[PDB]
Amino acid sequence: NLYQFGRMIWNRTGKLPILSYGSYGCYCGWGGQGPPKDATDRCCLVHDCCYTRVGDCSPKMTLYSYRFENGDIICDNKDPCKRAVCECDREAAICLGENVNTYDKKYKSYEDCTEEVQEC
Ligand SMILES: [Ca+2]
Repeated sequence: NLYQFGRMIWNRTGKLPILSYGSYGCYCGWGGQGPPKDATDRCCLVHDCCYTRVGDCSPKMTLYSYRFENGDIICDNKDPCKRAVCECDREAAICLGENVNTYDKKYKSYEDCTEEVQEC
């Protein structure tokens, strides 16, 4: 579910999940189109594409099992659905943490999201 994803993002980036990424770039908020404004934004793109492939399961509500192991986030689910959903949030969380350095709050105020549907 979104709460767990939120926890992850906070652990990796150290920022309040929704008020720093809730409306960032063209893909972090809800929906999404146009070119990624930046690395962080690109992270949110990939996550979106990740969610589409995970149709069967309910990406935003699916409760999965995840644990920390020496700092690392590990998805330990036997259910292919809950596991896949977990990996989608894990990946995103780590991608946002590796680009927190180029995070610019100006991307939640200024956005140029064209009509082109990106590559998944
Ligand atoms: Ca989105």
